[PDB]
Amino acid sequence: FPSSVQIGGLFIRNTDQEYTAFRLAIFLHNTSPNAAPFNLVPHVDNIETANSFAVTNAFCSQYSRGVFAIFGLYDKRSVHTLTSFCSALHISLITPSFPTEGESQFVLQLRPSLRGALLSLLDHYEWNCFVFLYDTDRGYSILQAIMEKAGQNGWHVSAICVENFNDVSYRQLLEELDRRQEKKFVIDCEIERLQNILEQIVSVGKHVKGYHYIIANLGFKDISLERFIHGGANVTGFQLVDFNTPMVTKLMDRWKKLDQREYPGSETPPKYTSALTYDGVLVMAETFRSLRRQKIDISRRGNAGDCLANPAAPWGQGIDMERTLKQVRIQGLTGNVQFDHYGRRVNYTMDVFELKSTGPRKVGYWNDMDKLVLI
Amino acid sequence: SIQIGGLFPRGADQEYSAFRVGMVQFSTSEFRLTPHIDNLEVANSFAVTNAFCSQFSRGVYAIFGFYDKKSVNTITSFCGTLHVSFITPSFPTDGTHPFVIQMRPDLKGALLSLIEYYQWDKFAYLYDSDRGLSTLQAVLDSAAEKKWQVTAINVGNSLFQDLELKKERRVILDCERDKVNDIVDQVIGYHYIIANLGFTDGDLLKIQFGGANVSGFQIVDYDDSLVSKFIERWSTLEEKEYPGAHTATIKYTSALTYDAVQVMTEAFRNLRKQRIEISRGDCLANPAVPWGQGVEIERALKQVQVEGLSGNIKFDQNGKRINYTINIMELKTNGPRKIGYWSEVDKMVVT
Ligand SMILES: *[C@@H]1O[C@H](CO)[C@@H](O)[C@H](O)[C@H]1NC(C)=O
Ligand SMILES: *[C@@H]1O[C@H](CO)[C@@H](O)[C@H](O)[C@H]1NC(C)=O
Repeated sequence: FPSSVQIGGLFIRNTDQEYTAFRLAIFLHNTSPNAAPFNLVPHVDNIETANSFAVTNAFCSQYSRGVFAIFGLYDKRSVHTLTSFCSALHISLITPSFPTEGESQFVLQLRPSLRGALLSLLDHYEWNCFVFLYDTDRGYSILQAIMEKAGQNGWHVSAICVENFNDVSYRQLLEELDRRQEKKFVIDCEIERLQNILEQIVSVGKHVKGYHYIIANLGFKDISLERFIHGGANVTGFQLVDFNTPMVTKLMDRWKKLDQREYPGSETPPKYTSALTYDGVLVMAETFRSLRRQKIDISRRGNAGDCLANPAAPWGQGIDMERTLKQVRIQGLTGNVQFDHYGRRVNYTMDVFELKSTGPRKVGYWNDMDKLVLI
Repeated sequence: SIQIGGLFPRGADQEYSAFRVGMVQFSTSEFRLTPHIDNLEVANSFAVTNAFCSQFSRGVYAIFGFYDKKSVNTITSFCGTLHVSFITPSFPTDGTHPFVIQMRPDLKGALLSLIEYYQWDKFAYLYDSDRGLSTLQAVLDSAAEKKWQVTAINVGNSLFQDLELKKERRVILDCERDKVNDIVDQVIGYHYIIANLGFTDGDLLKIQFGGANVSGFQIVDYDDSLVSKFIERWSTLEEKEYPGAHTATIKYTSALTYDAVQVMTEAFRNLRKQRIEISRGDCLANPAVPWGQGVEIERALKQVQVEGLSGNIKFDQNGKRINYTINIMELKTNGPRKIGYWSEVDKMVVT
């Protein structure tokens, strides 16, 4: 089998730390002594503002260099082009980006859904009347789950899409929800928008005893929550990456010693997306390893490597690449990593964290099969 | 003579018949307008990208076509980056996107205005994950503002018994048309608002509803001269020769296709009358180099103002219809009748 294995890396705007985590996972693999060995050789494009034109260029450039798989990120503007070219051409996508519920061939989604976790929490707290503040940046899957469970179980929901809100609109909205005696909230937003809302909640003085916030994010620990600690509003969230396992700790010993100029973003600990990104590299490694144990000499000679070729010429061995990827089962910074036939994370787990005066404390954890098991 | 692209869905036979008839109607010999057709699954971004790229390669000056929610970014990004104008009857994007000429009127404001007209505060909203959730967001945002009690069930990938216990008397249907029939059945007194622009476009009347009230919207007004004149030709075309023709009606998307042809054609007559010449392709070139006369074509398209099957046709600077009328319709025992209109400045109007 060959000494190198060729992959794509496709990163978007504001992904320094993720790219750091990708470069490290590939460096340590390429220099590991651990006991059919190979070097991972990346071909990288960072496309700034992510849009279908830029994502097709990057893809086609990487498809023409002979990559067998592409580690890639997307947003709502590029997800469908990138998944659609991958599934057309039989190149697999390994991605930390937001999951979709429908409908994935050739796409391997490291990021687990927050849907199940989020709905079991609303049950436990017995939430009837609440506001759902959201944006469409990671799709509509959460919003549908919520408005269906409102209909199914007879709740009341104030569901507002906060995309394109300026800062008064938040205060104006929080004022109007003040007058309706609205105290309980689920917020489900992209991180930059979350931080802003949290500032706005504070300005209004709604960060105190009485008020409740469930934050649909996978890195509760990375949210700066000082004024809510003091104010005394009850705030709950999730945390995928469990720092006290020895696998994460081992990584953190390295991460702490990294040179900040080589590896920007290593000055703070890894966000859930950075941790997924390293896990992605470990999944690509395990998969090539298992293909060699299966005795399949995958290559992309002398296939044309033009992505707009008519007739479309899918990669014949792409099928085995895909099938093996979806059977992977290994441990990573995000805990046990495996997937189902449709490529989505399964048998995964994440901690539940509650904000108290001591700071954020683990009150339990949620696993997709066992559901919520409290402490 | 001007070559253009056409991107049709493979099941879109009536609309291609309306396109062919428009080409004949709107020609004069002063330039040949000459279509290049591709048929394809418009849900597939890879296929749509290929088709766009074949077209750019040959030298289309504009492209007529379609998209759905999975391919809308392919189109708007490629057209936006390369400065190729796209004219379409597909669902209009929320935001602004240069080089996109949206033939289809926005339905939301008229929908919202109609709910306020009937004074509904409780209502059930049945919606479709396959078509996109753009309108459901608008109504949920308005319900939060106006303290409406909106019970919102997905029926697009029984719901019968949940309707009863929750007990919602009004219903808004924002689904594919085939499903509309099935859902009335489960329930068989009630009130229905059909959330689309062709209330009379397929099955209706004796759907049936059991004598319920039905409201809906129509952009094509068969009392107009142009429309009844058009239908006199359409209704007598040979169906073997023009599939989906030889009928008393036309689907709204087919009417917008025929209107498209007029707008493209008028935009190019404007450039000749103003003496602006246009001449003379790689999708993946780097850096991207948009063709230089594209801006002039876009500007001419948005400056078009004509009448056609969908009423007054005019665009703002972001390619969205303005100054349109949507007729408000009810199903009377006699037949679908026009109880009024939502106009683009005056909102809902009786008589
Ligand atoms: C889930 O993972 C656990 C280890 O965390 C393991 O014991 C169990 O077999 C897994 N369940 C599956 C694959 O169904
Ligand atoms: C709006 O439409 C009417 C005809 O329907 C026309 O009289 C009016 O002038 C139009 N507005 C314009 C051209 O700004």
